[PDB]
Amino acid sequence: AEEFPVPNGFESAYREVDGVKLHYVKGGQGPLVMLVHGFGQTWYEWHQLMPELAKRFTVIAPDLPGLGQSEPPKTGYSGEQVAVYLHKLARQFSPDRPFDLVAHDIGIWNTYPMVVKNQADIARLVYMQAPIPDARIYRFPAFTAQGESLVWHFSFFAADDRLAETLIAGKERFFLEHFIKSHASNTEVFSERLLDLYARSYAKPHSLNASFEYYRALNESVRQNAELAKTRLQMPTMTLAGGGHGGMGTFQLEQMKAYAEDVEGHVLPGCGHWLPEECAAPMNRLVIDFLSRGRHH
Amino acid sequence: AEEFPVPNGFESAYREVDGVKLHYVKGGQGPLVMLVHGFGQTWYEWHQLMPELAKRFTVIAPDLPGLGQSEPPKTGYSGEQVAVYLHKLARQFSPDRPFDLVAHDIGIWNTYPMVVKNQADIARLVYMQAPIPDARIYRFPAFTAQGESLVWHFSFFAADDRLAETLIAGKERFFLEHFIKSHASNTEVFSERLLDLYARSYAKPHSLNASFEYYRALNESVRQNAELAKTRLQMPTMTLAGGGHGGMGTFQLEQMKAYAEDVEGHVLPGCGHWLPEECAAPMNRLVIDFLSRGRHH
Ligand SMILES: *[C@H](CCCCC)[C@H](O)C/C=C\C/C=C\C/C=C/CCCC(=O)O
Ligand SMILES: *[C@H](CCCCC)[C@H](O)C/C=C\C/C=C\C/C=C\CCCC(=O)O
Repeated sequence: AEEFPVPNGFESAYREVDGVKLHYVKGGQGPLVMLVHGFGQTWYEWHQLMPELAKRFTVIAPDLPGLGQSEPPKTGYSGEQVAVYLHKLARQFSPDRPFDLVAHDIGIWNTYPMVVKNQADIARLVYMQAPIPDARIYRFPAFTAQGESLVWHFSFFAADDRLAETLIAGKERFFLEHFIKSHASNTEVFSERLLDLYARSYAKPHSLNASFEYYRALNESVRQNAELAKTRLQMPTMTLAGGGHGGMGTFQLEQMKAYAEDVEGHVLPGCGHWLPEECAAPMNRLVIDFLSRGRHH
Repeated sequence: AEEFPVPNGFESAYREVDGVKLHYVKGGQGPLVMLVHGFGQTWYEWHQLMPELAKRFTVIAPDLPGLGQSEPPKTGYSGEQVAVYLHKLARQFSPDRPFDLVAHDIGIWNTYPMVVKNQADIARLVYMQAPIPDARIYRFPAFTAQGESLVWHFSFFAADDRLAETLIAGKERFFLEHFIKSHASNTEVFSERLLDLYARSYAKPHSLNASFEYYRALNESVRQNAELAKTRLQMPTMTLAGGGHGGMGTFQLEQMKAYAEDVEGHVLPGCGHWLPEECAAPMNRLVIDFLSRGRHH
């Protein structure tokens, strides 16, 4: 039973990686692009980009461990542990050439360590809508003159006593609509059906727990990245960020300038956090153009 | 019916103030001291301090509007609105002499405007464990490298669509144990029996909602205080803050110096947010000594 509709010409499949059965959706022909989703979502957030990219690339969109239909990690939820699974998954399909990487929200957290540690394996990189875990996150204000901030969920999700699982269980659909819309500029892209699908997915008890275990490991990821960041990223990089409500604005490119030698960035006016859905057409175009001056079918 | 045991020699009573029935506990003889509790608790947090103060003062400990056994406010939950109720209640019992004030957590928010607008009515002032609402609160971090953000609850409680009531209803006792203990250094004083008492009270639907409405009005209170703070406090003031997990440390005194000409502050080591319970002996001593520098019975 697929949690989300698979687009035509794609297959929903599973691979075992280090004892963890990972789910992904794959299609297309050419060099590999891996698309890594973020919190609240699954591979499905890429379902509009995937058929376009599949015209020139092999496209794979895994579910993060514990989310969607992927088994939880057996090592842990820090960025360095999770990135092992995603790197080895990508290499099962592109063992002989570098692959491209596109990540959104905690997809960044779960890929940056494998990018920095295996730079020869990464052809081009696209990061959108999340800080790389480092000391900058310790500055983000808890509360704003307009009300709730964009980052208080860090502490809510990281709290112990299974605080988030316990308060959200039985209200998963309600809470998902709230945080989607509280980080959105364009809420009308989110149908009741789409919200139902996302909510059913992360409401699985192991997926609800997995969602927050990424945040309970966030400080460990920050400490890990403090060492990894001694090595600057050398591949061509693009950042994308929303310019509207929920968007990260200039922070995305400005942070990446400290990590990457070769980086260009865009801020999308009128768009919030959920770029693949709120601003599908211009985000698809920027990603496709950026990846298509590298190499492709 | 009493939500909490009234100490020997005190009366539990009610008084209508501008159409709102406020509950209070009162005892002793001499000049008046009003003790104003904060979020998650009621008049009862003062129940160990009250018999000692009552040897020298008339002591009144009201329930904040909507909390404990007091009716919700009819005007609103901003600091300036709620302070009217508390000032009028005090002045019912001390119409012709200044009175003393002790306030904890959001009891500060709900008293600071009537202090600065009626400085001749306040003989001495003791504030503990809360910022006065102003622009400084917009810089407190959402997420910390160590420990936990003390202030992320600001956005949780202020989030719209009744987010906090919807998630917490039916789980009030679990949530109260979590946020009390996470803001505590000496957690062992919060026995299940004591947590049961506090949770039964704020689980009343109108009390659970009232609790969060104080935070939904926080931005308004900040705007109110920007004008009010053009006049510094002139009466003798003392600040207390915990030095341990959950405590505000030096911030309490350092902010108060911007508001008061005559202020001394204490940081209590090994004590978190809940000073009357975690550190009863040194806190009671500090308060009694400070208020007994003035006229007492
Ligand atoms: C995923 C967010 C999911 C939203 C639902 C809970 C990650 O947990 C967070 C990624 C992005 C969140 C948005 C804001 C990041 C904060 C940066 C603000 C920078 C300010 C600036 O422009 O300088
Ligand atoms: C009552 C909170 C206690 C109940 C827990 C849910 C008020 O809402 C908050 C009062 C006291 C603690 C919060 C603020 C800390 C004040 C200054 C922060 C100094 C340093 C920093 O953390 O930024």
